[PDB]
Amino acid sequence: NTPAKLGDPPAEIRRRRGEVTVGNLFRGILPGSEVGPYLSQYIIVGSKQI
Amino acid sequence: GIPADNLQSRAKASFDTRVAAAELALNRGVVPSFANGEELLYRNPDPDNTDPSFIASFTKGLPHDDNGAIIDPDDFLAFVRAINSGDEKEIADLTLGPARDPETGLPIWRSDLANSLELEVRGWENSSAGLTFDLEGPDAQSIAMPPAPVLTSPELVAEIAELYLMALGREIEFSEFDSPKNAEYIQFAIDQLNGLEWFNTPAKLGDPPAEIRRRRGEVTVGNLFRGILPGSEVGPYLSQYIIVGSKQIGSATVGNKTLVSPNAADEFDGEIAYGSITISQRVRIATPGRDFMTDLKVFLDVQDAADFRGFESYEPGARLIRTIRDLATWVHFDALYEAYLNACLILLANGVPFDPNLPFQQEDKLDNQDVFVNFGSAHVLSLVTEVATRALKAVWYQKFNIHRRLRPEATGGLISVNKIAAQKGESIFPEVDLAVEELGDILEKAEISNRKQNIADGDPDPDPSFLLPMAFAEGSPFHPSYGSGHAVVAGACVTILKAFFDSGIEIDQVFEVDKDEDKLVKSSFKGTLTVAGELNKLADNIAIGRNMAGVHYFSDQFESLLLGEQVAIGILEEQSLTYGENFFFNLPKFDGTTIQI
Amino acid sequence: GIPADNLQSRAKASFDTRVAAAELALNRGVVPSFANGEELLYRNPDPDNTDPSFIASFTKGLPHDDNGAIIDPDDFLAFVRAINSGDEKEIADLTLGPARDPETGLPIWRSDLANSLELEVRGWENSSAGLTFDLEGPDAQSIAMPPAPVLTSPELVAEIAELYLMALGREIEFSEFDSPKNAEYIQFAIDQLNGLEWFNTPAKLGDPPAEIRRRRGEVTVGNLFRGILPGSEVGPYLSQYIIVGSKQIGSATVGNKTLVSPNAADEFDGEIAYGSITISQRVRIATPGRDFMTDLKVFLDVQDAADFRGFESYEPGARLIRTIRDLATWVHFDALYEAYLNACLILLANGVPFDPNLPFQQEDKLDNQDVFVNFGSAHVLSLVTEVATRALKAVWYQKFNIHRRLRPEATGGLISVNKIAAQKGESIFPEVDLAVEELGDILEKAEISNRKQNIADGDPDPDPSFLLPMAFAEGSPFHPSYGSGHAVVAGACVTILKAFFDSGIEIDQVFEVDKDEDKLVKSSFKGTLTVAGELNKLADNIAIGRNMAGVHYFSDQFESLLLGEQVAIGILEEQSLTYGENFFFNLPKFDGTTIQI
Amino acid sequence: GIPADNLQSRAKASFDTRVAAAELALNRGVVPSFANGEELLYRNPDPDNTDPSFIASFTKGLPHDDNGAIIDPDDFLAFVRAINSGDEKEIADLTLGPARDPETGLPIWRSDLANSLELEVRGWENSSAGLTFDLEGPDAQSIAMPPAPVLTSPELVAEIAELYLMALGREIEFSEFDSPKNAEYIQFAIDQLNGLEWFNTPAKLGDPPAEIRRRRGEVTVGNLFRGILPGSEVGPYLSQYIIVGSKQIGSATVGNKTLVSPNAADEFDGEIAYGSITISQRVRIATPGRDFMTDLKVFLDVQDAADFRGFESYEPGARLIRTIRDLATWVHFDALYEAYLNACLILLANGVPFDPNLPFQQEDKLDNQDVFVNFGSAHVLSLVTEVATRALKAVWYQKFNIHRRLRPEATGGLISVNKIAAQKGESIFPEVDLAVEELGDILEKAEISNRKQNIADGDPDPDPSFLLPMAFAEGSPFHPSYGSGHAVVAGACVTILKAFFDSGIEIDQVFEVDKDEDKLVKSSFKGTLTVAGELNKLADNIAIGRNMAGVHYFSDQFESLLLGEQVAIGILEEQSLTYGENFFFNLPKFDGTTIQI
Amino acid sequence: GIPADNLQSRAKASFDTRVAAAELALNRGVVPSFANGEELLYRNPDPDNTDPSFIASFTKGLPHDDNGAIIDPDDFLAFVRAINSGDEKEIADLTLGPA
Ligand SMILES: [Ca+2]
Ligand SMILES: [Ca+2]
Ligand SMILES: [Ca+2]
Ligand code: NA
Ligand code: NA
Ligand code: NA
Ligand code: NA
Ligand code: NA
Ligand code: NA
Ligand code: NA
Ligand code: NA
Repeated sequence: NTPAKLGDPPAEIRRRRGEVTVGNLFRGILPGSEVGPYLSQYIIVGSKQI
Repeated sequence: GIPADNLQSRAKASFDTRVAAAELALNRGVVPSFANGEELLYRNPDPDNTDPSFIASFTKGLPHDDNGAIIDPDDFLAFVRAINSGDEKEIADLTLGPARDPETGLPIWRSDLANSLELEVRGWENSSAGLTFDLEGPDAQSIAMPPAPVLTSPELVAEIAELYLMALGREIEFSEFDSPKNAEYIQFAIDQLNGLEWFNTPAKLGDPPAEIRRRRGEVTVGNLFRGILPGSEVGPYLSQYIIVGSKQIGSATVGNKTLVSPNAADEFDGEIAYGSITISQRVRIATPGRDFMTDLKVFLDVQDAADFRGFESYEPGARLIRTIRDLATWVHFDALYEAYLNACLILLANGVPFDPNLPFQQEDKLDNQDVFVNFGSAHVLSLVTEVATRALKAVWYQKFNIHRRLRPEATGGLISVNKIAAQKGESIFPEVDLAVEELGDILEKAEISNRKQNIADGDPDPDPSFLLPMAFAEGSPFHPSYGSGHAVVAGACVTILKAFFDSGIEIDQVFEVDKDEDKLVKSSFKGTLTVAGELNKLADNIAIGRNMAGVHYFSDQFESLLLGEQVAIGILEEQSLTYGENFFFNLPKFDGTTIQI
Repeated sequence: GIPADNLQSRAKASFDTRVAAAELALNRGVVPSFANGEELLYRNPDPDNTDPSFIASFTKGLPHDDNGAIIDPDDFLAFVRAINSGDEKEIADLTLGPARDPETGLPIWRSDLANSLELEVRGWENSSAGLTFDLEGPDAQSIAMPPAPVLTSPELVAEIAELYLMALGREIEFSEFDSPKNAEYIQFAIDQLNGLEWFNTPAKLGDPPAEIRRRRGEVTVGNLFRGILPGSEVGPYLSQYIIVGSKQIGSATVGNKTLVSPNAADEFDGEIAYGSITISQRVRIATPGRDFMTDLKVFLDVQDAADFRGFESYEPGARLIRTIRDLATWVHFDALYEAYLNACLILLANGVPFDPNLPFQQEDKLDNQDVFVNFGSAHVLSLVTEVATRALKAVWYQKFNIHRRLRPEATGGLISVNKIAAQKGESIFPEVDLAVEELGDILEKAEISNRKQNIADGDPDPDPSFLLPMAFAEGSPFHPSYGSGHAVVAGACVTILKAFFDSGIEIDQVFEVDKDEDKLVKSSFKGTLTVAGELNKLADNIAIGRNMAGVHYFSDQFESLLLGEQVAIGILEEQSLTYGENFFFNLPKFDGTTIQI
Repeated sequence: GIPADNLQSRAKASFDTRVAAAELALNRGVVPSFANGEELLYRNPDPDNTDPSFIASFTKGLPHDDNGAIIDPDDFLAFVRAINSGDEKEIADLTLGPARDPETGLPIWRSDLANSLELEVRGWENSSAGLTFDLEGPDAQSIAMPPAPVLTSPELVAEIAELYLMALGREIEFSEFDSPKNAEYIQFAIDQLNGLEWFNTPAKLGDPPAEIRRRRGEVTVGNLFRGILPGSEVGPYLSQYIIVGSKQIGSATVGNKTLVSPNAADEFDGEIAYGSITISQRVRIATPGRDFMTDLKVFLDVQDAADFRGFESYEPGARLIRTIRDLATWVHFDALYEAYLNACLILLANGVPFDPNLPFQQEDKLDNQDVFVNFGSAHVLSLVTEVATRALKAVWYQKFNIHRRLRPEATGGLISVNKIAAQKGESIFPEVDLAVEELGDILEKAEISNRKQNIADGDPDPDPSFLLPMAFAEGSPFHPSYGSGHAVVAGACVTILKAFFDSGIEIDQVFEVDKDEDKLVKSSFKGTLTVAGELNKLADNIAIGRNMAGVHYFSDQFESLLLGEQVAIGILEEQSLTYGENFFFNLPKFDGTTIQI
Repeated sequence: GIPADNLQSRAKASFDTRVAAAELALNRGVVPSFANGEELLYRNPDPDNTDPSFIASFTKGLPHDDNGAIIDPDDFLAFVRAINSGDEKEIADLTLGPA
């Protein structure tokens, strides 16, 4: 609920998280993780078949 | 075949070990040092003139005019050449001091005092030590201190304000910082500093990272005149290690029996057991209220190399450090690593355990091995002292070869000359206009204090003087302000001690100096202090002691502490190749993180 | 084209400098160390046995039989393997101390005293520090000490005789060596030693050159219990630097004016100015007449690792070193380089000039240069202390990896057991038959002294004991006799100070401790002492102090002094590559010649 | 001094370790690769022509005439130049495919089918990967495969005979090799092969050692279409690891308690526990009886780069490998190391112990150490997969840069064209006269089979065709026959698994696929199989699967298995320098001996 | 003459490639790793005790008291030594599990 402050370790600044929402609850912060469904397509979909 | 390594002769293994340490040091790479830009920024104000004035550079020793500016820019440019060359003849060819009398050969001073003493000049102290190599640790020139604050900066205005407040506060007793008798002055100091941008406004995104790290916020009685190393701002001002004695010979546990020294009480009266003899923590007592270089002519003489060393008066006897001035006296003459060797002696006498990540630290029934030469008392005693000269070489490079920052006395001189001229509608040293504009209340107190000093010194009707009063008759040493020899050595030595000892050990009883007598009293502090915290505080005490004497600014000290820590870390890393045992030093660093070496 | 050299980056120049120093050290070459042949010479006397006895080797800590011989030769052979390996597990696997009680886990001692204290064992002190490399100076293993005297030799009989005479003389005051009240004992000591071949017959052509150099002649009151370094045998027994204080803060010459410290008299009352605080030369006072390990059961327990450290009692207060015992106490607990750092602090406070072959030592009006980091106070303060651990590594290699000589207490134990058995017509430890045969008069005095001690310690009717009385409850440190940590550090540190200071400077006023009070008196000595002479004497004082405590022999100390001098010389040589200036250290060596480095 | 080695920085130790591995690889030396001599032996039959024909070289993709000989020898010579250069422009400049239509830009094919699909060309697959270096393992070019069999050799006649019998046997179920309904065909195959000199006559003294090692003897039902690695010829045709599932999550022993997965039966129905999900052993079902490239025009189009990839049809669903064709389908699309990763996952799920010569494999109460990153599951999972691409580079060098052997389809094409011409009294491709002469009975069955295929494909009255029917619409990959990507990877990967696991562990229950249903049944085999044997069998299964598809000959596969084993061994050897622990891999090699690495 | 490079044997080119990759990795330099300072910060709360508690360190496997703090600090200190050594005997000598 409070942002990092100038002078904090750069590693903390990069990984600090802000307001929790249903859309980000229990998610990671890599780019792409916070958009669309929680689970990656690659852990639920199958593939084109022979 | 089974992969293997091979033995070689001992002599080749020793050679290869030393080369591998040199290679480790080389492989760290090097970084440049950047100065703040002032040296060629400020120009001679004379219209017909194309020279820098060098007014923000250390020029102590070169001949100055009546305003404190050097007379001939070539004198400083030659000094810079000699600094980078180190050649003895080139050094001997410099101009040092003012014109001399043909008949006596003596310097002709401005002040009746210097002329009556027939003072000679003193010279620069190892102006090229920054060129010296070392067999161990980071090379002097491989590391850097960041640019010093500029004269026009909020940071410098804040620093010089602080130094005047320390000077005018020299008779304040540490144990009485928060006492009613000092409330008016202490609150004036707090309020004045809180009225300055550096302290009342935060750094902004984009400011230099070094500024962000060292910038200070709201001034309080709890942080007034303190450092910022972790531990310094908790509990009493003075480190335990600069006022307490130690356990004494005869106090021991022998199996199930406790023996008590017949001299046990000496521990609580400032006696460190020093082998079978003692060190007393009691400091010599400089004459209270007597400051120096409060007269412009005497000040200029000192700027022109007049050797006032040894001119102070003292009271009989000695006492545990009592006033701000006493900490200034402590750091006037201390022998290199003295504070930290003394802390080390206390830790050893009191049986504080070594870092438990070193070998052989278990009870001997388990490891069959006690420690002495390596990982024991003799080891730390050598290592804490040996780092000092390596740290000095590095800070000397920053002092003379890179930054050449003017000492606080010289800044005070610019402020005084500026203010005096402004009162007559003339602009001299506009570079310090902001400090003059913002520090009026402090400068008025300085003026009154200086007039009293100048009357004491035998001047029936002194000219107005806003000079920064010096605790020492000669003012600063004969070397530049940035960084500090004291502070770099503090940083290196306390790094060693924190690494070598179990520096998470908590202090059992906390003491302060008594308000009424020359003795120790139990502190009313009700938290926990650690060895590491108190070692940091000790470094801050010796470093700020220089500030309280009038000879360094806050930034000199803190940046020098960081430089010294780097030197000691690098020595430990290189030495790690020399041992067969499986171990490391755990070092809690000044930044709050730990490195395992 | 004109021949030239070329510049390279600072980082490469630093690397190349460190490599060049390593190459200089490598190019010195190395020498082997030779032991005296005893380790496999002496055999277990039991007829059905093919083991060495190791009786002349240091075996403190390994379990001994009722005669003081180790029980199991494998315990010593494993200890030797561990010394050469350094491996922590292998060290932890050794046998230390006697059988332990199944219920309590505690060692079962022979003596009621050790059992009543429930003493635990103490372990070897860095038994493999001789394997450690160093970033500077000669590698620990590159240099040598010559073979130690053998038990059957005239030299050893002389050494052990001297140590018993020192032990029985512990209450004699240095100031009263020539006083009528001491004439009987002093003349007995002199006559006894003069009755021994070592002192009354010269070396012969063909004898080892090391024996020739260290052999002593006629014993006199003027040389009794002294060392042989040049300077030690002239003037008072104790070096000025271990009894006098220094010039104090406030005494100074400022131009044409002389200021006098309000504390000036502290100089003559044993206070060294230590920066702005002080060191007291006054030593803690061990209980007069109380010696240790005079009972065989307690002695054997100590031989079996019983940790008696800290068991001594003291009188209240402190005094300038007064008796032989006081010098023993001084060296019981001194901190590494303490004596020499203290001498350095005296020389600095008193303004003794540095070696005039260093740069920048002229008046600054001539050279424009004062000294601090290099060639000044900070330089010597680090250099004097840093050499200590390098000297210790070298002597540790000789102690553990090469010679493993038994400590004097162990020799006294052989003598006592031998004599007691001989009185009952049995031969035990015939190796010390010559000492027993020649030292009858001294051993009779020891017997009487030991009976009194043993009665005082609570045994109403003690068995006869001819043990060498120890000044310390634990006797020697937990490391071998040859050489000495104290003496190697003395040799290295005083080498530094002699080189760094102008050590031809003559002493102005010579003091001694007063016969009647705890104060200094002007000596009646009429000749001239020099700084170098008094630094040598200081080294000999610390070194012989160990002998007077019962823990080293003459040869251990003298050969260790020479080893330390080599270490310090080598460090100076290697460091000489790091400086740009044109200079050298002039060093007057212990052999009377001078080396310029 | 005591001989020693020395430490250096970790970064230098890492560098030196990598260099030492490179030096170990360099110190193995290199061996040349010799081709069989055919490339310049066979000549264009045109009298006025001085060119080689390249008929026994891989020329798939270059334009061929109506007999399957390349039209322009320069096209192959340029392709060889491009193979040795690797330059992308030079590759792009080659001729690929036949003349193209001006208006559409499309290749003009011979067959109505290829034209109706408007097929484009496909290109060579990394024709210069044999130039690629690798950070680990033997360089691609440092090792060799021996010369391939020549078209005129007994070995080749035997190989091609076998491939036609496999093609015509594609619908036979493994479980039914010995069944009455298959007796006529199975006995025909056995008798035909036993009628060939390669199998019915032994090698003779003086023959190449590589021929002696790989030569096969009497064909039996028990060895028909099997490999010769040790273990392949015992028990059921298919390795356990390509039909059985594994222990499932939920089955476990916790102390004295046994837990049973609720899905435990999945183990015996072809489900491998793959982490917490599953792999099914059931393979997709290519349309039974449908083969490809049985028409000369379609065959030539494929020889001219027509991209038929993806043209096959399948039945719905999946089944445990049932027929010869199913094993061909399995190897049509398998992902690199898939078979061996799957075997590894079975071994891990089933708890098969690691090689007991690795560290830490004891119960943790004894060694305090479990395994994962090194010497455990993660280690083998990376190592088994990483060897694949290193093995591929080496076999690609043999494929393209050294041997360029024609794929079996091309040999079948020479045989068909020869036989058709001979029936009209013309001699074409006399190089394959011996195969034509000796394989009449097999070729007659192929003719009948091909007519049926060609009718099914829509040609009501097809020309006679003796082409080798392909399991895959596109026939071989776009790279030469000798060696095999599948087989070299099999050799490398199973070498890793045999070394990493305790591959002497015996298989408890042996399964086969049921004759009547899509399920596993207990085998009636009596005898013992081991993990190593079944891993060898798995390698032989994947390798022969390519033969059964029509795309490799026996010699390609066996010689590739040996090459891959060398690659994996070399990687293990070089990696052995990276670990501190004391251990080795025990590897049972394909030749029956064991190497400890 | 025209500037050129030169060929060498394949085996030397392979060696030189692998050395060049090692040199590339070496030339990246290295950085230290800093821990958070807790390991020697937190102390055993017992008044007569000068040991760290190691309560914020991973000590799974070492014997713990009824509160979850390790019983003997030497067990964690030995574990740390074994971690830095890798020697199998030293690892086997640790204390693992309860009495
Ligand atoms: Ca221990
Ligand atoms: Ca000078
Ligand atoms: Ca295990
Ligand atoms: Na301690
Ligand atoms: Na710590
Ligand atoms: Na505590
Ligand atoms: Na014997
Ligand atoms: Na001093
Ligand atoms: Na001298
Ligand atoms: Na699995
Ligand atoms: Na195996």
